[PDB]
Amino acid sequence: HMGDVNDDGKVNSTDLTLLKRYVLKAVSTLPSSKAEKNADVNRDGRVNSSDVTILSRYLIRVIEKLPI
Amino acid sequence: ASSIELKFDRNKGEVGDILIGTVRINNIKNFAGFQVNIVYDPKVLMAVDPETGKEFTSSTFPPGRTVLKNNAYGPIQIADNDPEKGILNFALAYSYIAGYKETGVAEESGIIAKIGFKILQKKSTAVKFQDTLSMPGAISGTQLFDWDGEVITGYEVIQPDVLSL
Amino acid sequence: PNKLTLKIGRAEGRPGDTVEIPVNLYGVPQKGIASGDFVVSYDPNVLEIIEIEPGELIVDPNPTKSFDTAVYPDRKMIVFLFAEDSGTGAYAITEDGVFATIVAKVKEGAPEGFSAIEISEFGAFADNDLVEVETDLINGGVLVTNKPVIEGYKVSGYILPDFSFDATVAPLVKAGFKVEIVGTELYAVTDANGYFEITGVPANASGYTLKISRATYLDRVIANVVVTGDTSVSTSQAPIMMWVGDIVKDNSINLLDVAEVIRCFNATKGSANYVEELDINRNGAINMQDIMIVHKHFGATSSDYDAQ
Ligand SMILES: [Ca+2]
Ligand SMILES: [Ca+2]
Ligand SMILES: [Ca+2]
Ligand SMILES: [Ca+2]
Repeated sequence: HMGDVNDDGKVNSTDLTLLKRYVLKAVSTLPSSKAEKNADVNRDGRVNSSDVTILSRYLIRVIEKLPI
Repeated sequence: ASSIELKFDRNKGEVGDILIGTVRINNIKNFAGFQVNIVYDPKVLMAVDPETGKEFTSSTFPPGRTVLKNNAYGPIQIADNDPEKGILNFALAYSYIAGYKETGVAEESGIIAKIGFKILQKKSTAVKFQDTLSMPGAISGTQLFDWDGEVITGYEVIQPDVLSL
Repeated sequence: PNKLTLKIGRAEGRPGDTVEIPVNLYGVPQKGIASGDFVVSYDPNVLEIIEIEPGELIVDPNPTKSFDTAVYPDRKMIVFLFAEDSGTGAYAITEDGVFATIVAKVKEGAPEGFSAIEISEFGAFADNDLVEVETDLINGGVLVTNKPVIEGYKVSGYILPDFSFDATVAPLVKAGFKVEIVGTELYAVTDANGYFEITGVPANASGYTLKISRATYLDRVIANVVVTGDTSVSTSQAPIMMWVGDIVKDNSINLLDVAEVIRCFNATKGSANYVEELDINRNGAINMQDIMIVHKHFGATSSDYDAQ
């Protein structure tokens, strides 16, 4: 489920905030193995401020489909 | 009754004689002013102060009156004659008509003017009160006022009889 | 209740007007709100969204970093996103209040009526531990009225020249009194019925002062006109009287004044000596009857009027 950063079966503002905190390393860990995968929204291997921007823009619906 | 009247003293006379027209008001209620317009034939008559025989000019104001002489109310005189065309036109009024009214006693009957007409010819001639463009709404060249500053109506205008030979 | 509540406000304007609809957060927990998202729907045929200002509730020194919106008029929607951007919980919402202000123009051809702005989709709100928080939703919208809203109150009344005149001429003698509110730049001029109305008068319960003025007229001062809403100073059957005859403006009616009329004595409409304002009663000539009008208030000064 591309984007479900906290793995609760929804993609919402809660994911984006957790992600911001993860990328900062202000929370040490995402809740699961799938989570980490969900977090990499541009399927580019790394999880960082780009995912954050992408997720941010998908939530605003400026981007139609995620995985890109 | 209630009227403004122009009477003459003599029915006839000789070239160089001075006929005395008298203008008077009878029972005008709360009378405080007036303006009149008299006409005559200048080729037959000459408007003339009946006491000095001097010819009337544009600004000559007729003497004689026995009303509106109470200086506590500020009388004013205005003459606008045109003797070259046989027109006499003059006015008189109290200024402070209030103080006048404030006292109750109205001046309702008396003489307002005395005009001399110096005979210039033995022709038969008339002198009339008469309407003028200068006095719209006036009654036959006459407008009378009360101590409210309002024009007065419903009085008779009594013209003098024709002057013969 | 004491639970979290998202509320679209309400507003009203005429078509063409710009209006602000607030969006409120009520019931914000001690722990703080760190994130929310939702869609709001509206009628683009009635409202045109100008922009969405982030609320006072958004406390990031650069609120746009934490708060975002996308307007989609063809989809008839506005998406709202809030994700506290500090990444340390420092910019969590911690008070009840305004979360965002929708700024909209009511389109010029909009129908009268109430246009709904409704929360149409909902994502989540979550506290500063990132635990989602049950939320209650309340719609709102804009009331499109054709009622004209005002700069305030209407001061009005009737003025009458104190002297006789022919009906046919009343239109002239009755129009042209300027009533002005002293100390301000507000005035009005009477119409052919002697009626004036000053509009847009700021409330003042201390009272204003009115100054009525017109060429040839004795200026009049009405004091202590308290305004607590629309005010009528006088009525047609009982107008404010104006005295004529202050021809040489000095606030006294006297010889100097009468003198001016006499200088034009017996002149008629078209005559050279003629001067309309001196034909006091507009009967076509200047004569003793005009002067007699003036004599009505011979000796008078402004102070001579009544205070009421
Ligand atoms: Ca989620
Ligand atoms: Ca990435
Ligand atoms: Ca004056
Ligand atoms: Ca007149």
